[PDB]
Amino acid sequence: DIVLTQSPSSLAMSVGQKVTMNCKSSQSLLNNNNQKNYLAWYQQKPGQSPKLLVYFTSTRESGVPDRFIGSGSGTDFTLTISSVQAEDLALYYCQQHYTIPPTFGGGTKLEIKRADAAPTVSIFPPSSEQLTSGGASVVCFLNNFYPKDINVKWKIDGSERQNGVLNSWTDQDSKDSTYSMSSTLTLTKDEYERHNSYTCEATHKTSTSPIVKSFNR
Amino acid sequence: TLLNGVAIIVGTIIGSGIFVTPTGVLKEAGSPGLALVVWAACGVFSIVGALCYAELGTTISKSGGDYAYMLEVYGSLPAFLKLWIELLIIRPSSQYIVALVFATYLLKPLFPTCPVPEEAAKLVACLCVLLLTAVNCYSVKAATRVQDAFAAAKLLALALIILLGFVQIGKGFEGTKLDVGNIVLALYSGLFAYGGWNYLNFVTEEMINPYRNLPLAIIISLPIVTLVYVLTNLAYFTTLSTEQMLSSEAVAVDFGNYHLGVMSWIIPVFVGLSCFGSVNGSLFTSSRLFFVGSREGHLPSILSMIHPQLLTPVPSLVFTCVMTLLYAFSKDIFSVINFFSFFNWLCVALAIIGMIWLRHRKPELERPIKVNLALPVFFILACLFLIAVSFWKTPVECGIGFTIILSGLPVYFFGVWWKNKPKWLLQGIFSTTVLCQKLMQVVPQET
Amino acid sequence: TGLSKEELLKVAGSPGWVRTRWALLLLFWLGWLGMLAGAVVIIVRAPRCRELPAQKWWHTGALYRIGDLQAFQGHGAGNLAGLKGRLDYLSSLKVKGLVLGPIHKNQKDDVAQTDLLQIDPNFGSKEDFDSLLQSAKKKSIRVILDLTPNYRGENSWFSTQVDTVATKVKDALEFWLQAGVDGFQVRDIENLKDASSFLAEWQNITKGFSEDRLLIAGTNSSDLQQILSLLESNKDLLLTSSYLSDSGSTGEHTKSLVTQYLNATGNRWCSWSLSQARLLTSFLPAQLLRLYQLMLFTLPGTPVFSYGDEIGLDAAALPGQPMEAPVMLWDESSFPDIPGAVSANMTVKGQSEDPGSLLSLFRRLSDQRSKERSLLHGDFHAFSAGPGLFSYIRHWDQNERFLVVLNFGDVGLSAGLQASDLPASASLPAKADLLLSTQPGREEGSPLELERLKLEPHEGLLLRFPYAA
Amino acid sequence: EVQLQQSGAELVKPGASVNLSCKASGYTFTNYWMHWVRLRPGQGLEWIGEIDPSDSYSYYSQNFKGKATLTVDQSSNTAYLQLTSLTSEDSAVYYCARGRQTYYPWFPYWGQGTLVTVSAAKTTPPSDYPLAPGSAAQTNSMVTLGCLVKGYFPEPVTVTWNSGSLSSGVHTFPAVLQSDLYTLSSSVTVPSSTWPSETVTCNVAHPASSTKVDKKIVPR
Ligand SMILES: *[C@@H]1O[C@H](CO)[C@@H](O)[C@H](O)[C@H]1NC(C)=O
Ligand SMILES: *[C@@H]1O[C@H](CO)[C@@H](O)[C@H](O)[C@H]1NC(C)=O
Ligand SMILES: *[C@@H]1O[C@H](CO)[C@@H](O)[C@H](O)[C@H]1NC(C)=O
Ligand SMILES: *[C@@H]1O[C@H](CO)[C@@H](O)[C@H](O)[C@H]1NC(C)=O
Repeated sequence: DIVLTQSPSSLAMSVGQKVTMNCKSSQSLLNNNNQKNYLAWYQQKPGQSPKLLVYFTSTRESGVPDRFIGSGSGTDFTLTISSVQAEDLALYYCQQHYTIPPTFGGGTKLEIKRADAAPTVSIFPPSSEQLTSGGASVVCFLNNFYPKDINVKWKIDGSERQNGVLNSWTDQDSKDSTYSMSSTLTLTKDEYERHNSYTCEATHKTSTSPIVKSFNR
Repeated sequence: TLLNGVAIIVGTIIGSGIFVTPTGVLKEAGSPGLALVVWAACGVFSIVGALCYAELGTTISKSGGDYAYMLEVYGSLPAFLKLWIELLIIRPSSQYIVALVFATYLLKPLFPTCPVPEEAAKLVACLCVLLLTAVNCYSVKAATRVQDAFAAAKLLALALIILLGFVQIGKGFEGTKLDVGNIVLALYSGLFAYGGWNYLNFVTEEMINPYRNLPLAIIISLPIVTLVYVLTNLAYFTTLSTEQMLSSEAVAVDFGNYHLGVMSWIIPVFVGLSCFGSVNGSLFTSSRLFFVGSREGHLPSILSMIHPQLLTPVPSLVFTCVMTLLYAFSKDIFSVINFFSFFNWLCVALAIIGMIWLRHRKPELERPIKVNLALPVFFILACLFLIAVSFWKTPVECGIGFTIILSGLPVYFFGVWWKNKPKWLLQGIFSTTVLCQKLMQVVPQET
Repeated sequence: TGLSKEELLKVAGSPGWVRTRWALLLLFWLGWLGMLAGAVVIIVRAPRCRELPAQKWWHTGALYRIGDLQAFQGHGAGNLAGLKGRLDYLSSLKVKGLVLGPIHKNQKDDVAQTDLLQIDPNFGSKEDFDSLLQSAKKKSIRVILDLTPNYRGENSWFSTQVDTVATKVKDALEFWLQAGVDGFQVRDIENLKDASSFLAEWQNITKGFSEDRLLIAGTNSSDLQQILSLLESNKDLLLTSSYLSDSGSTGEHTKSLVTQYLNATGNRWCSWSLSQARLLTSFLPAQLLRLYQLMLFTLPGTPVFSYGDEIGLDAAALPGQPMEAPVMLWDESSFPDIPGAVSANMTVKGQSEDPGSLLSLFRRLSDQRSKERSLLHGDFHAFSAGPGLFSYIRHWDQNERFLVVLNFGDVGLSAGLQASDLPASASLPAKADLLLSTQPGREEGSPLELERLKLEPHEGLLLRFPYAA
Repeated sequence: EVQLQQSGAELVKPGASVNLSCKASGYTFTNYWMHWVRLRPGQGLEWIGEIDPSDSYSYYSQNFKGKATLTVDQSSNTAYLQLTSLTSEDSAVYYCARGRQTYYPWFPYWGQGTLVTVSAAKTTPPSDYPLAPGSAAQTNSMVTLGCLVKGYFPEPVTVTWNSGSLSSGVHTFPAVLQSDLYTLSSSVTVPSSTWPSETVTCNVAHPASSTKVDKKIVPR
């Protein structure tokens, strides 16, 4: 089969700027008889299906904004976005259609750069219903920050906790280009009973000092 | 007289291979023009071969064929390896090939278009070899009459093809392959039809008296054979397409089906009978080698023996026969022709090399015929050319054949050279021998 | 050595060895009659050969039409004695046939001054015609003559008094058969009133002369039903038509046009052709010309080409010349009216040398269709081998079997043949010998793995494979 | 409109077969071939094969030949991909796609994917636990609310707030897998006037065990 190398794997760029994906095929996809080049680009936004952008290297599909320009021939092919919008963060895949079965690139993750912002930090005491289970889960939400890099300290009556802590980041929000992150600590009921004061504190590159939230049961 | 000598040698050389091998040379030469040139080249090679055998057949003169010469030139192991090759490769494979052409032609009118079923061709080949083994065991007085008759059918079928070819012209080319590899397999296929001269050519010296007249019988006769072979191929090429002649295992039946209308009762019958004659001939004339090979002490004593009420050499026939019947395990007729040809020409190489080494080692040994050295020094190289190409053009056939040759070295040591002394072994050999003697009712010949 | 005669004559004690040797001698004849019975069983239960159909000469390979003697030659040499010169080319094409576009004395739209029997003297004399026709016989090219009456006019049968025109033909066929032509073409039969009846009469006249002569009708039609109606009453008529012409212009319809027509006619004889007169390149775009020549040489039936199909001649490529009759390009001289416009690769001379050329494909295929019993009159089984592919096997009872694989769609396949639902008699092998491809860069002669084969866009393949019992 | 749709989720015990199904609408179903494409996590799209609804011929990539099996049902415009011998590394999302031209492979129309998880661990309905700020909640102008979803299986659980009405300012964090059960949490922010005054619910929904639950976020 044909193989399509794609690069770069990540392309972090700022709103308004021009950007370029490269796709590189292990054979030519020019059809000599017809003088067009068989390639397509699909955008796949987080949590949705692939959408076709261009095919035969350049032909925009209907319902595609005219900022997507595809170009190239032979084996060097490029999808370019003339002026990136916040709505454009996605993985982009190139596909050949010069043979069936077709084959695809491993895809370029476009990411957005914005002015850095500190997290809104909130902490939630365990749900009174959950306390029936013999366990309890304490949850700390860090909302609407940039960039992605962050860390969290859990403190419990002042003692630092590093067992049974979990984290999950959102994909970057297409309206505002911010990340958000959830942090979770799970306890037995008797482990939540024996200690009084629970603290979540978050260190992010926008502040020297950590941001703090806490509660006393 | 010389004119009646030629009528003995031409009828000896013409054989049955001419009904197999047109398809063989055409498959390898690609297109008719080069096939006719190969037929001529095989003629010319046979002229050079025959005159070298006119020399060996009058200088050494010992009876029994090539083995009788090997006893003088080499003795010992190489003499046994000639006998072993000739009884396990050459005389079996050339019988099976002619028994199988018999079978395909006898069957082909039941299968006019589609190829005749191999499982039936091989049974009918075997039914022919067994029936003619039984007839040679029951009566030399009968099997001689069976040889006397069908020599007529050989020439009748072959002349009929030519006269039909002439009326085809009366009413009425490129050489598309040229690989040295293939042209050696074309030469093997074409040379097979001439393959009589190394066995029997000396017979004519018992009726053509002057030693210089034996070369004249050769030099007149082998152009006559070459003419007949070229004319029969022209009879096919003026009637049939290349794309027909490569499709049919029995090409003269295709030609007979075109011209005759009465086709079933003519070419299948007359060619069939010629091959029934040629299988019979190869059985009848086999005994000579067993008698000689056991008299000169290379071959087990039982294979000398004869059934005294009928004077027929029963254990030699039954061994000949069962070797022929094992070639039913081979795949394809041109596989076996390649196999036969390799060892046949490798044996002729050892003979003619031998003749020059003997002319060097023992000069002026009273030779009634002495050919110009310029003939053998081309001919030896021609034998080597065929062999040397064939090692790599057809490896697997040579591999199993050299496996047969190397399996001769144990039985040479055990049977002849080491002379293993244990009395239990000798009584076992004796017990095995008398069992066969009692079970076939056979006795030694008069020493 | 061993036990001697003088001992053995008393060791043969009758209760042992004599009874034993009787038993073995009977066992041999019992066993050999066993092997005779074995062989006779095999010969009785082995499958018998299908009989060959008796094939008319036009089954045995391509016809070839010469609509204007002048345009095929260049002027001055545009006469029948000129044509007598060219048959060595035609013999190179292996064309079992010829069709000389009308040579009779026609005056444009004049019913009375037109004769179908006297030749138009521009082309020579009957003494030339016979000289040609005898040469063609000598070289195994049968010759058909085209008798369509008003061939210099607009409407080929004239507008009026059609029964007099049919009467001209009825007389003409007899004369020219007596002169020794092998058959007749007539054209434009949609412009002939009561067409089917006149074809029936003329066919009767022709076959009533001899069984080895034919009438090739031809119509401008592309309607399957109209065609099937002309072929209903007449059963050994070749009827060329525009039916395959409307191909979809990336081949897409062809699998279906072809297999509907075979099905509808009930697998009788056919004549495949993109038209009654015009060139392949009048209809095909030039990427398909190789692909259609691979197909026209391998469907059941007698293919028909116009002159220069074998070189991909095109009326448009050298402007000004009529689409009726483009000048055939033998060598770079051949169209001197705009010198330097002819490239070498456009000409017979320029192709004849090159194994990649169109004419090297035509010559090669023409061989196969005229020699191989399977292409000559085998059965035909289409099957679904792949997304674009029109794919089908030609076979006959036990001879070589030929699989054709035409990739009509513009996208290559990358994952083999993957045959659904082959007839159980005709199953595909694991591997098969590439006899030729429409494209360069293939290992011709070599066996291919059908489950891992790779067709390029528009690559057609001809694979050859042996039988299985 | 052209619209392909598919079931949301399937669980498969290793080695077993599965049927994934794709119902077309909005076009003449026999005119266009149907393709199946898969997306292994973090490893790029891969195309299985395609099927022609007009005669059930189907053509497959070398990697799937005999492992997959496409059929079709012209009476409902449905295409079906059977998959067989499924290993853990055949866990993926499977997408049904339609061509533009009749069988040529570029894919303007895709169904929303069927998430196929291959695991011996059993289906486990979710436990939902609402999160409210507690102390000093109303001291700020905007207030965050949350919904922990715990110990559920398989992967796809959906959250929307107030039946999709609060589609603005929602963050739902990817699921974390623990002891062969998933954990996920969802969050929303509203005016401090709204939350004690109005209904707020996480409308948690789980395709693979049919449970739908609307926990109200009540103050401590
Ligand atoms: C036409 O020929 C057929 C025989 O092929 C015959 O039955 C029929 O009567 C003929 N009719 C005429 C009018 O010649
Ligand atoms: C065929 O002939 C008919 C009748 O004259 C005419 O109406 C029609 O347009 C023609 N079609 C073509 C393709 O020549
Ligand atoms: C055409 O082919 C189909 C194939 O199933 C067959 O059923 C039908 O009888 C054939 N003939 C006609 C005239 O439709
Ligand atoms: C023939 O050669 C010319 C000149 O190089 C080239 O432009 C053209 O594409 C070739 N093919 C044909 C059919 O003209």
